[PDB]
Amino acid sequence: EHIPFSHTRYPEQEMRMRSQEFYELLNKRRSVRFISSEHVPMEVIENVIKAAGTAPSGAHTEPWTFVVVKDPDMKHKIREIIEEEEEIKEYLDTAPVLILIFKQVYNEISVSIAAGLLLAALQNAGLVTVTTTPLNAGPRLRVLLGRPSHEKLLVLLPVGYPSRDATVPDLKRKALDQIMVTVH
Amino acid sequence: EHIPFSHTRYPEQEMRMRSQEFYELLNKRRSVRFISSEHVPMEVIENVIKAAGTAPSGAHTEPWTFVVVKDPDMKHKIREIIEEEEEIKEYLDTAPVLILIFKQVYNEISVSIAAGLLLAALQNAGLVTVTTTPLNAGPRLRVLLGRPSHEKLLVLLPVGYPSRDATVPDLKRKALDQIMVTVHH
Ligand SMILES: Cc1cc2nc3c(=O)[nH]c(=O)nc-3n(C[C@H](O)[C@H](O)[C@H](O)COP(=O)(O)O)c2cc1C
Ligand SMILES: Cc1cc2nc3c(=O)[nH]c(=O)nc-3n(C[C@H](O)[C@H](O)[C@H](O)COP(=O)(O)O)c2cc1C
Repeated sequence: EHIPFSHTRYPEQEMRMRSQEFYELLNKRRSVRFISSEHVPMEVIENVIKAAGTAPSGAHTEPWTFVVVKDPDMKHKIREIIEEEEEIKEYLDTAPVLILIFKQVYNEISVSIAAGLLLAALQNAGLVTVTTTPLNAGPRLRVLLGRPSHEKLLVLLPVGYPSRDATVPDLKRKALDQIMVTVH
Repeated sequence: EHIPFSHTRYPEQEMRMRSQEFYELLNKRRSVRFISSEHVPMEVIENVIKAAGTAPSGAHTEPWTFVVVKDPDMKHKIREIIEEEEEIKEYLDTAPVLILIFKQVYNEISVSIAAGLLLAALQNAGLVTVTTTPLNAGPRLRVLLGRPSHEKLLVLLPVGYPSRDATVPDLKRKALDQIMVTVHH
């Protein structure tokens, strides 16, 4: 039931270096809302989901379902509902792949952490997306997509290469001194 | 306001390879509840937090605060409250560093995603932890730690090297076919 645990320990210098570079890698990440229609490899899609599946989960429930949508039609019907639920865009059609993460009713925290791992894994693999969380369209998408009662939509990520013409907003990230407080 | 966006595109082969290896790296991760007292570099601690700070955030609120506790005393007082809130362990003392992530009142999803990035970054840097989320001790820790009204505790992660004697439970992860469903037709 409890086995010894096998670690890979790096010399402090390399721990600094590995952590620096990883930071450098992720900081290049930006939500991209202009996504090419260009095929992306299914092996990479699978790999990032495998990555996301390595998340910790409250009580080890591993309560996540990763729904991969590729059918152009399905993607459009998804687009329609989302847009409909206001009620007071294009990437959902142009992206090659939709990944919707449903949680299986702490679960929400696990799943979202899993989404975090998913995001890192795309960045690390040369793909972009724009995280979104249309919880108001959740129900109708549960039904459209055939998901069972016990799944509720959490995150919807359109995945692909950026458009040759893509742009992002000129936004700056908080510096470290603005997000980290040390107790002495 | 809107600048062109600069991408690094890898040839498909390398995208496969990079994504495989990253998967291999993260899959080595396991919550470890036996943590050595051995100093860990502050530069690595800072780096993983910087990484966690790169998360996406609803409306770009970036609403996370990363409280680093190192004082042995402070860590103990934190331990006491947590244990007290049942009311029907040791790693919080033995770990060199506590990282508590508070959210600043979608925020909860952003922050948790950020925690995900934090977890990857520790794994990637040779450190372990055991994710936990003592929301019942949140209030008393807000006060103990001096955090302001608008912060609520979310995640508490004790960080360190595993114990020379550490063990984990023999748990298997769902295979891909168990967490991934493809829509065709
Ligand atoms: C939201 C959340 C809360 C958790 N709370 C605790 C906890 O209170 N105590 C604990 O030992 N582990 C806690 N964990 C860790 C899980 O028990 C651990 O991730 C699970 O056993 C899966 O094991 P693994 O992380 O090695 O894959 C929590 C994990 C998550 C995602
Ligand atoms: C929980 C969550 C929900 C989000 N929802 C949307 C959304 O509905 N539309 C959108 O364009 N971006 C959405 N985003 C992306 C954020 O707007 C984006 O991350 C933020 O502008 C920061 O920019 P960056 O990711 O490039 O750092 C969401 C992000 C998070 C974390």
